[PDB]
Amino acid sequence: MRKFIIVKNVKVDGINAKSSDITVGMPPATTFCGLGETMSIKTGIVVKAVSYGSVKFEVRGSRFNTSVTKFAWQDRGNGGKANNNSPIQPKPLADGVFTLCFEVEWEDCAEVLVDKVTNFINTARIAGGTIASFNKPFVKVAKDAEELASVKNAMMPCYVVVDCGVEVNIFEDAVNRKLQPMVNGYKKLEKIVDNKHMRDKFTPAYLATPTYTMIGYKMVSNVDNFDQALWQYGENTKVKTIGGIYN
Amino acid sequence: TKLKAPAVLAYSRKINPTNALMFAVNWSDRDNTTAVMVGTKTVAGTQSVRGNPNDADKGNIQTVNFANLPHNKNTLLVKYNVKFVGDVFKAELGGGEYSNTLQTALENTDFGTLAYRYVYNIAAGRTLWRNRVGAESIETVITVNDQTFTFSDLLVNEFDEDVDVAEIADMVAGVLSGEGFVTLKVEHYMLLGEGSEVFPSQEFVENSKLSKQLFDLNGQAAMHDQKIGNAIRTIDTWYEDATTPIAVEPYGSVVRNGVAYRAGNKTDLFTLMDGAVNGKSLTEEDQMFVTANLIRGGVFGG
Amino acid sequence: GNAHNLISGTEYLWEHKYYNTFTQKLGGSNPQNCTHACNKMRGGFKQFNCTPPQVEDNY
DNA sequence: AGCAATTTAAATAGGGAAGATAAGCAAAGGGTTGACGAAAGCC
DNA sequence: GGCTTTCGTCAACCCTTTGCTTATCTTCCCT
Repeated sequence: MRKFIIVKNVKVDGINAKSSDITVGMPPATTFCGLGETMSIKTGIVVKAVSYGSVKFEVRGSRFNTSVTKFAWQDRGNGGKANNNSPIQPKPLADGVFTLCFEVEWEDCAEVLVDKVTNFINTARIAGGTIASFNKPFVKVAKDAEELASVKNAMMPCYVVVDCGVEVNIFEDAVNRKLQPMVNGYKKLEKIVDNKHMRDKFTPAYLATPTYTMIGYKMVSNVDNFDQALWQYGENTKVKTIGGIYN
Repeated sequence: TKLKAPAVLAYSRKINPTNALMFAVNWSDRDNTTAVMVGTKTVAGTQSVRGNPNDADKGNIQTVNFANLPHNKNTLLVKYNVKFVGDVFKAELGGGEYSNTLQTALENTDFGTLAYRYVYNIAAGRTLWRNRVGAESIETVITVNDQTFTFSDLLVNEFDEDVDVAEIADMVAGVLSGEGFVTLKVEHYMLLGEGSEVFPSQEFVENSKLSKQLFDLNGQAAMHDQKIGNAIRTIDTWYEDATTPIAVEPYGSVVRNGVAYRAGNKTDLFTLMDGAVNGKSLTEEDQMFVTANLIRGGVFGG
Repeated sequence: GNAHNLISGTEYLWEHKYYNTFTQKLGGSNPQNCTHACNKMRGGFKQFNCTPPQVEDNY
């Protein structure tokens, strides 16, 4: 027995489009799983999965180059060079209207759940982008599978993410089978021995290289199983769909 | 030391006619100006294509735009406004120095009989292309700055001497020799006959069900301004072995006859322009042809 | 970021004519202070254009 | 002061012409966006 | 003894010019 809260038409601008070194565009499912665990921390409603779809999404720039951001002189000790233009590190920006659907388990009324999600989203930040606007979130429940599809079709219109898996690698199949690659998680390289320059000193830290899976965009109504669009934190330091690989 | 023509050298049209609207009047009450509508008819016949003696009898249905005089009016009226513009050697896209040396190579061109041939082509009714074939008389009325001129019988092939064409051509050549402009409001009255068929200009349409599609201004039969202007500039009797006046072209070229009368005999416009800018003294007819091209207009470069 | 992904992806997606991509010069004006691959491949690295399909508003 | 009838059938066919052309110029700029290494005054 | 400023150091390309998908609709039935 499943419960969901849907925030439709989440207009967000200033999204850090740099998903990884080789992916620029839509934020991956690690971003929205991070947003889900962020509310698990601030609001206390513990979130299993998030199904996110893109209503609108434009990467700022041309069709072959992204619009770089005019950097500001914010480091310490480079005064004197501040009159000249700051050097640009690559961070593409994008705008996106999203539709989010969080699997939550809740025991109180739907009004306080909607208010808690609204108070989170008013202080949230989708992929480094300020949430410009969002409709009032609404609670829908998936008692059975037809009710699961009711929740699924309540995200209309949006293009959700379905996992199609890795055959050999990322570049090969992106040309061959023409699917989109995105960060489904990370791979740990080395333990980090210096916790002085970090957010926490006690949380263990690892250098990571983003693993990618290959995904497709399908409209939420054309997705047969809603579990193939709900991304959640898998126990391989990755994220994964509940329904597995989309067929 | 040859003065090469710039690639960007272009002259504008300095004889600008309007679209010649075609009305129907009687020969008596020419103020009863009723407009000739283009109708559309579909006509059955046979296909008689040169290389098809098999489709010969099968049949041929064609949708053609037609325009006719109404059966209560025997006179076609053609109304348009020629606009002779001066400043004829300032190329609006050309270089300064090449157009200046072409201007000071062509200051002594006889503009008088150039203007006479233009106004004669207006007055004899060459702007009526097929609308003159079959006509008891052709009356051309030209209003030139509050001065009405009347023209009854002028053979179009040769430029006969008369005082009214010369009178209009006086200020037309005064415009073409210097600054300013002159407007010629032309009204043609062809006594075609009761219910006679008139000939407007035809448009080119590529993927259309109409076999022939005439030019229509809000449904009214009309001639294209380029056809009227071609009939203005049909003054060239100065090419090699000239028998009839042809349109002034940079190559002396006509499309229907499939021959260029000035290509391959070093009498084309570009060779005489390079001669004018390099000290070759031009003849009077040769200067007049080059200046007629300069007021026809065109880009001459490369 | 994986360096093999950047270099081999740029070489392969230029080789296999995959033009659903962005191109970014990493080091800036003079990328030799960044990285030897940024120093030599001055034309920019190929990354995937990860834009999703849009929803047409008029429907 | 509303009442206005029902069915029945709507033409078979033959044709939709090809031949021509579809300009040549000349332009299309760069200006900022550099991090390590190394002298070298300065707390 | 670092420390912060400014000047000197080290380079060199082969590019390509839209789809990715493509929207949430009536049979029984009796009241």
